[PDB]
Amino acid sequence: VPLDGGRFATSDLNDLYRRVINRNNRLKRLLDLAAPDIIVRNEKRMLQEAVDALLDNGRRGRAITGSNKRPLKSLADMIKGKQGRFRQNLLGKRVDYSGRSVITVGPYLRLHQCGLPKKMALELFKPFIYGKLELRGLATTIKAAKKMVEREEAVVWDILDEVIREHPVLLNRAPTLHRLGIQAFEPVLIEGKAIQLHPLVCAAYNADFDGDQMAVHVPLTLEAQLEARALMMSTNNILSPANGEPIIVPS
Amino acid sequence: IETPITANFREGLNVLQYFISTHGARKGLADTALKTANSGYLTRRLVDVA
Amino acid sequence: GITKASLATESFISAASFQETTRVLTEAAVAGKRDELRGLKENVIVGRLI
Amino acid sequence: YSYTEKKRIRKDFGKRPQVLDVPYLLSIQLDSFQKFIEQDPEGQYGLEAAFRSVFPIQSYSGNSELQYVSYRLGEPVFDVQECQIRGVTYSAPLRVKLRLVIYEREAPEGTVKDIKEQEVYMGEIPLMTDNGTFVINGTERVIVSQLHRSPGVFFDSDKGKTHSSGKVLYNARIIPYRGSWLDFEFDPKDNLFVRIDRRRKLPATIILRALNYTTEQILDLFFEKVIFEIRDNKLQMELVPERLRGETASFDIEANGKVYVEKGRRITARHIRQLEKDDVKLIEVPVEYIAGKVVAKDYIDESTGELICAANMELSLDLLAKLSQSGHKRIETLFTNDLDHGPYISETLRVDPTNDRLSALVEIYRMMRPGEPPTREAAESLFENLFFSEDRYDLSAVGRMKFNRSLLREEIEGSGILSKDDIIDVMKKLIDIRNGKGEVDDIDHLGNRRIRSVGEMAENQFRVGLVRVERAVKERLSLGDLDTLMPQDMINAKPISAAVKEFFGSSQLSQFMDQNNPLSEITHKRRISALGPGGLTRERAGFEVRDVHPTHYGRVCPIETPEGPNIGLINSLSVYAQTNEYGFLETPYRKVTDGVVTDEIHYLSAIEEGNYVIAQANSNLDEEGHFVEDLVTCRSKGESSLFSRDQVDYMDVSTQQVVSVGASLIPFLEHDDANRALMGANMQRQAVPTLRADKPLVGTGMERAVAVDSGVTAVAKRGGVVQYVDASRIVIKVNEDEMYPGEAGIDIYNLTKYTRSNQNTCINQMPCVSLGEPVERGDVLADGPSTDLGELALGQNMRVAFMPWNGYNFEDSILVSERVVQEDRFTTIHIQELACVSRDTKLGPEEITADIPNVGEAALSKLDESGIVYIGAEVTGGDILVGKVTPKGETQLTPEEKLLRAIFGEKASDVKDSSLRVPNGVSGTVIDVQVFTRDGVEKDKRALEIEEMQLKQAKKDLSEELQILEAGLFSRIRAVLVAGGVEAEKLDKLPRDRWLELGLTDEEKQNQLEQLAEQYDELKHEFEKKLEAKRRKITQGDDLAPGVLKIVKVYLAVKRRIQPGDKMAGRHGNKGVISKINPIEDMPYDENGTPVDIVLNPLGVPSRMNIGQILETHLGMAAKGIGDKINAMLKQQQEVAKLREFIQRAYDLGADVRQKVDLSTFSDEEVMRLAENLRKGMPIATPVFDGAKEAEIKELLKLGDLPTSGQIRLYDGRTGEQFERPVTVGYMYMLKLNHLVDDKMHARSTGSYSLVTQQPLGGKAQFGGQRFGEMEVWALEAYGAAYTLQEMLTVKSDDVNGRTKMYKNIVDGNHQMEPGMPESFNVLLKEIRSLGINIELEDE
Amino acid sequence: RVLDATQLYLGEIGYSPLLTAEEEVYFARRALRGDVASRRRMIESNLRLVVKIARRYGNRGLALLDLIEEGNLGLIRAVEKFDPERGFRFSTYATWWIRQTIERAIMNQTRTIRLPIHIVKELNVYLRTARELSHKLDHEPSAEEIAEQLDKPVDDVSRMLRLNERITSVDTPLGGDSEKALLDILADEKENGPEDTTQDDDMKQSIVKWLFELNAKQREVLARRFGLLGYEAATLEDVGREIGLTRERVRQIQVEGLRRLREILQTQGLNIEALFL
DNA sequence: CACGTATGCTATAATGTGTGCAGTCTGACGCGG
DNA sequence: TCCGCGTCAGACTCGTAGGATTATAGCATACGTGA
RNA sequence: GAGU
Ligand SMILES: [Mg+2]
Ligand SMILES: [Mg+2]
Repeated sequence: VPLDGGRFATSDLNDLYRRVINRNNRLKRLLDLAAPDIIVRNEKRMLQEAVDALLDNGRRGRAITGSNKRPLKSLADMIKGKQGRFRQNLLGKRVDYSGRSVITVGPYLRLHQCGLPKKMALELFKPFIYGKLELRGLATTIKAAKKMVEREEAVVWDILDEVIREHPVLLNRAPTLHRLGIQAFEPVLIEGKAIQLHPLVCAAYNADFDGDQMAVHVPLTLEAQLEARALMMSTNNILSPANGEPIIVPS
Repeated sequence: IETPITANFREGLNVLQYFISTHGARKGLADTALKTANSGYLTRRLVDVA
Repeated sequence: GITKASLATESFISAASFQETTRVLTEAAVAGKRDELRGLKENVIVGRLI
Repeated sequence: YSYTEKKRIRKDFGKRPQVLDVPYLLSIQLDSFQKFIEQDPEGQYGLEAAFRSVFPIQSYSGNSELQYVSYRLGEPVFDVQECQIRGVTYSAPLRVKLRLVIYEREAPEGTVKDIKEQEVYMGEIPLMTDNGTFVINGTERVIVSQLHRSPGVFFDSDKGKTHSSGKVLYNARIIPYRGSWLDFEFDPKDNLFVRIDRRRKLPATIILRALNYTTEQILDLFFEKVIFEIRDNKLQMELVPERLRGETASFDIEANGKVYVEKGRRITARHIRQLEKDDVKLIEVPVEYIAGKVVAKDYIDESTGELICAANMELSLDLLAKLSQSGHKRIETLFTNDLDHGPYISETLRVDPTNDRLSALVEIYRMMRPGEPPTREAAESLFENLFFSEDRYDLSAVGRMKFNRSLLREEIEGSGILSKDDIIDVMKKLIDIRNGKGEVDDIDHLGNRRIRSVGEMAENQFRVGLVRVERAVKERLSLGDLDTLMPQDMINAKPISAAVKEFFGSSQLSQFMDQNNPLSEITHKRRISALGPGGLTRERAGFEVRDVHPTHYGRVCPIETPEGPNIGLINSLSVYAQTNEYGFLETPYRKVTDGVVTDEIHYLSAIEEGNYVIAQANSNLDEEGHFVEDLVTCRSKGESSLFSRDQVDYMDVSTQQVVSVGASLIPFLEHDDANRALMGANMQRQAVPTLRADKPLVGTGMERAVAVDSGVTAVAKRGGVVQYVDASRIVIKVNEDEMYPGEAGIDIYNLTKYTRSNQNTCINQMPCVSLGEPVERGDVLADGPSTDLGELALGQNMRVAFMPWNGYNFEDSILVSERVVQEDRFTTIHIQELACVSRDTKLGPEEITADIPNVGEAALSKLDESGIVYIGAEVTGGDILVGKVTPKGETQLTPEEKLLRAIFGEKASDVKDSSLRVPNGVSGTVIDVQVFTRDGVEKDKRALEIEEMQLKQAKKDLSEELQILEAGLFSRIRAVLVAGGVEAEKLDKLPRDRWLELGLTDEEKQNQLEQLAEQYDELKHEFEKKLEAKRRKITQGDDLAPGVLKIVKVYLAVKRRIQPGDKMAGRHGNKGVISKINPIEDMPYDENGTPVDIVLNPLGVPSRMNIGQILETHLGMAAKGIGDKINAMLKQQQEVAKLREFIQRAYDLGADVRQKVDLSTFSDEEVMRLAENLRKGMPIATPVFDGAKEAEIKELLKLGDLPTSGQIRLYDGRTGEQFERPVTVGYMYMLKLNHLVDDKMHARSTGSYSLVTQQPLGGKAQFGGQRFGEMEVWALEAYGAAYTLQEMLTVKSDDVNGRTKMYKNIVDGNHQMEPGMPESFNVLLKEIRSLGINIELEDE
Repeated sequence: RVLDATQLYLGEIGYSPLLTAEEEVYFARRALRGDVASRRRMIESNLRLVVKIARRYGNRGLALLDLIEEGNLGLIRAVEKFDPERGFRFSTYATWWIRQTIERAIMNQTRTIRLPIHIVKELNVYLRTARELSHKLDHEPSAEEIAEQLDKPVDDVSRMLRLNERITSVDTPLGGDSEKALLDILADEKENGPEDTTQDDDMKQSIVKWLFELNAKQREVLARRFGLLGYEAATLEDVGREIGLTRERVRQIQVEGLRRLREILQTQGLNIEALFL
């Protein structure tokens, strides 16, 4: 693919495929030309070296290197290990309708609540706001709905307020060691850019506000909303699954 | 160490007591950064088998 | 042991996704193994219902 | 005291007299690079060394050769300023004189054939700034010094490698600076082996055979002799008494006529001294004792001439008989012991498959080049080219030096190539260590860890460049004609320039300078790294190296290192520490002679230090006599105990020298746990400079040193009176005594104004002098961004109360008063840089026009005719900055766009829409715009207006230079003319243009007029060529990247005020996030009515054990108490006398105050200016370990009429009732860290998606989705939440059908799940089939 | 045992005998005349020359083994076109073919995007010019400085230096941390995301719904022209194929459908609102 | 035909690689002699 | 059956910055598509 | 480099 600056960028497989094709076609040539056998042999060794490099580079001997010194990433490498397909892109994913920010105390909150920044929530619930805007007839079309939310019009905040009521959001803290590392709350919109966390669940998250950050996820489907409210809600998940003990305790 | 720290934090440590404190402290901190990975690998193996 | 027990599951998608992936897929490819997808790992990978 | 100190004196509670002042803090960087460019004549250094090393080089034919004469650095085309604005490297051209000499092949060495000498350009080398940085591509970058294993020799041993045997195997390693590694090692069977570059293992004796050592000679080298005389019939043996030690006597030991030991009897000390004193030389022995002794030399039968026994062969009764009967009656055995003198080499010769020298060279050759057929030529060549060739092997001076001292030699300096002596000596010492005499070294010892500053590394890359060019040169010299070929036609600059740019650019050690703070800069430049090339890896690093080493004392900080995976490896240098000439770390120490402590100082290296006993600095001196107490606390051999006074050899110079610069700035560090202190010194570096530079009330004293030495403050080169103050510049007129007789003697410092930092913070210099003020040399003329009157000001002190409050300070959470926000004191300035690129594309050039399809006139209002936003214009997300678009081709317009454009009429234009607009949610004021145009593209009308600005501004700048310089210069001639013919007002009447014609008598003063006349004309022409240069650079169509026609850079400024989610901290490693900004009415307030600024949670103290923060608070309050009392006396206007009395009594409070400060010397006016500054609060210094004691702080509180407890009665702002008990209240100096919530908050519903995996991108800069990782997945699995999980795998991520369908369902209210298959799995399959494994889906 | 492909090949060539002038001529006479043995002996004997030359053309594009095969192909052409009757030696002649064949192959394979020999050779003369200029101008040479020296167009020089921009690998990580590379930031531009896809669905469904509210004849003359409801996007004159069969009446009714629809967008709340879009 | 792209030919004699780095990581578990 | 060499693993999210280099002669006749 |  072409970069903006007129440059190109390509996969290592293309360099490896080029190696294999050049040596293979040269072998076709040497066979049409009836070449002496020592030369035939060297080309067959070269072909095996290039195929081996293409399938699994650093396996048989020295991996074939780029100008950077670094060995070219082969097919096997794209399945293999942490950077491979399984671990990186398939058992764990980048996810839509996800945010993160600093957390801070919300001592006024009840156990089922969390302070959710207005700007953050406006963007996370974008399609829900557009759909409600068309039902009120405030927005003629989606482009008009988009421009209304960009302008952050006064009526849009009242709609946003309408949508987030009774809608659970997931808060997550790294690292996620046990299931309580994710809990659902009912969000409370706040002006200001930090998430407000309930004190008593600080224990489950191992969250202390020395600058900790947390991640926000919106359950979209009716199924997901009910999964969040019934299974994952903080009010519903008090006891440690490890020992029969209440994990929610004043500190 | 054969010679302990006779002083306390309100009293204030001297250069040698503080230098001696350092070793233990930094061993602790280095353990946090480095060992969390062996423990986590064990979590991973366990999860995978169950 | 945990590691070998996870690799002993009939599901080769689960086995390969854990570790040792080069060896797992050669063993499965030569046996002509068919994974009927009962496990959680396997369903998460194909993006289906747990 | 100095003039700037007369304005504000810091009260010092230190008690130890300072024998050594803090050195220049940026020593390392500047000395090192100075040595790299320093052209040394003999003792090659840096470039000079690089040329002498590679050159002179000759052709492969040997007839033609290139020799080096001399080099020069051209002066830099663009200065630091222009380089920073343009985005180019600040460098000098390298011009090298080189002489092509040619030999005749007919004459022997016909050197007088062709000699062609000329000066060739090869590359520009980056220059170091005044403050130890490089400007690369317009960005300040620092190359951090490195810490690596010193070349030389090293003896090591895995303590129980095989855990089964658990036997200690000793090894040696010879580490060169350049060449192959040479390893010697033991095996379990005690056989000595040799390996080169950890290759396949070889018997150690094989290498000796390569050096031409016969078996006989090898045994003669490592073993002693045991002599056997065969006399008459009985066997006799030559004795050394102290051989038969710790042994059992196997036979009856008797000599002349006295029986000493019986069979099976232990030979102790007593028997040995008895035998020695009796003078026993020969003893009769049994014939059967020889069975098992190893013969040393060969013996042949003189009669037959055949071998009776070869060397190293175990003797028997029959061999001995045959030896006697041939006529050998003096058998030489090898004295080999199993407890002391181990027979290692003896057993290794039996393992050695090789016989002679050639057999050994072949076997070595066969190791490193296995399979390839050996030749003798090849074997000899390879072995000589390993460790015996000038070219491929060099220990360096350091290597030979460390090598010789490790082998207990006398000679320091010598050959970089290994001699036969060297190898054998190393084997010998390894064997001594196996025997039990000698010890193995350790790598963590700073005697084995060397520091490599920039200049040596630049030198190394520069050598590589020269070596690569040398290949090209030899190859072109071979095929070249001798006559036509110029020397510069063979040299290429690209390879050298490429090696050096690759160092200052690709290298791990060359990184973006950390400059969000003066302290951050100065600490970053004094950083040491064990990483990068020739170093350890984060992955490769154990725990031993990381941990604090006894040798670190006074050299490296124990308390300064990142709490990352880089925890052991990155380290700040200690305060007084310095680089040894050879590169080892050294620390100053005060020499103690006869118990009397001299003021002579000695820097001791790591190795030297171990040998003496050093007293601690805390020892009480008897006023220049000796130690008061008869026991003194000292340390030697890296361990600490009591000693007598006369035993003490040295003493610590300063209390401070154990700690680094960063840590030295923590007051009451003595009362803080090392963990918290680490975090404290690390976070102090992240303190963002506020709008108002506020001095810290509770300091240490290092503040002044850091601020001045960092270079961010303008300091006076020469003392005198200030002629002209301005916001933009400062002119000082120099005093007659310092003022040179040549020039006018007026220094002009132009101050650097609101400019961008690397962290997007704001760098501004403010003038801190008044117009017409007398100034001392080396005083602060202007303050840098985080400095107040020459002291370091990283944040702001304020009124703090430690008490819980309604959970708004729960876990470190901080409750701050709106008052602080209102006073705008924590407010910060941020400068961002946006650029707009007009490129040349396939379709055509992009235009920077204001004429853009589909733009409101509201938007076009802020753009000028050219399409560039006006200076001063406020902008917010989506507003257009620079009107730039990219050309577009043909595009199937959808039927709806056909219809829509038919309604409106406005058809699409050629260029599309790619104008640079304000990033979403960032909002600021345009403070400046820069335009780069290439050479020959038609300029914007705006670019022309900007050139008019720069030209006329340049003209004004240079005009004011020549005007102030001419006024100052004639003002001197006027004074010279008065010395001789004084006619003051009479000379000034007729014009000043007709002045230099007037002379004086033929004296030194007539020659002074001539000097001033020559320089006046010098400046006259200099002004012309300077202005021509300025005008050329302003006209200069900047050379940009290929494809790019012009680039417009907008600089936005933003004023950010503190708010919840911002990160704040003290200097004791106490972090916190602001939770709430409280109204002033609600803040806890005292009986006097004054409200607190901050309420911190006391529950963050006892666990943390950072009690520094509490002492800082108590003393801070006391300081502010004195401040409030002076403030009260100034409001009343009592008088000079009374203020003077109180202030003297205050400065001279402490039990043993070091600093005495008499106010009787201060004039009345000087007193008033001091009190004026001290009213905000009296600045106090607590040196690190030599700080203020509780008694002193309580005494200071009593002078303030504040309580001994430092706890006060506080009242709830809301209720008005008092809190139940006294609360600790005072002033803690607090910092706003770079972690602003504005930079951290991020949110996304739907956006761009990744290229192959189709899942969303990462990161807020790419508008990224949060990673829901394996650990996060498992949580949903535990919960049983199946749809939430599926959702995150499919419609949220890859499933392309699913995401759009789901979006449409969400806008239609119906939250229906419509999933499919993630696109990454489809890819997986394709990747596995590309491997040639059939993976198919069997359907239902 | 040696399993290095290189060392094994070099061993093989080592043990074939070096030729004298008269041997070369005798073999080569029969070789041109077609002697299977003769060509083989000349080739196998002169392999060592190939390796000596391929060693001088190293560290550039391909590896040593790669160079050696193309070099061999050059030596083959030399043996095919050698003139024994000319007094000139074989080694001199072969040198040309091996250097030639190696250089030409290093120009087509060295670059991921294949540059034709013409572009490459042009570029090379610009480059060697630049080297001479840099050696007297201390500072590197500008595009115009090179163009000034050749008396040639600045665009010619700049276009050629543009082609010299070398590829970056997608998989090469950024920031010393082997974490995220170009692939991990480089977004799919061709395939746009669901906000834009769903906007187009809403736009297309809006106009389809507007035809239902417009005149039946106006909706059967406007939609089928643009290809909104029809199958093929016709023009003013082409709407005569359907039922219209008119030129004036089609043009009036197309625009009459547009005028009533423009007032439908002014009233719903777009018109100049959706003008910026 | 032309514009771009390719294939071709050179005649003193030349005839066995290296080359630039790697820095040593570690505890475990199989797999040929 | 035991030494030795090989291969395989080694927490989770967040940030920052963009990217480097070399060099391939010179000229004469073909090969392919649009006009 | 930020919280573990
Ligand atoms: Mg905490
Ligand atoms: Mg925390």
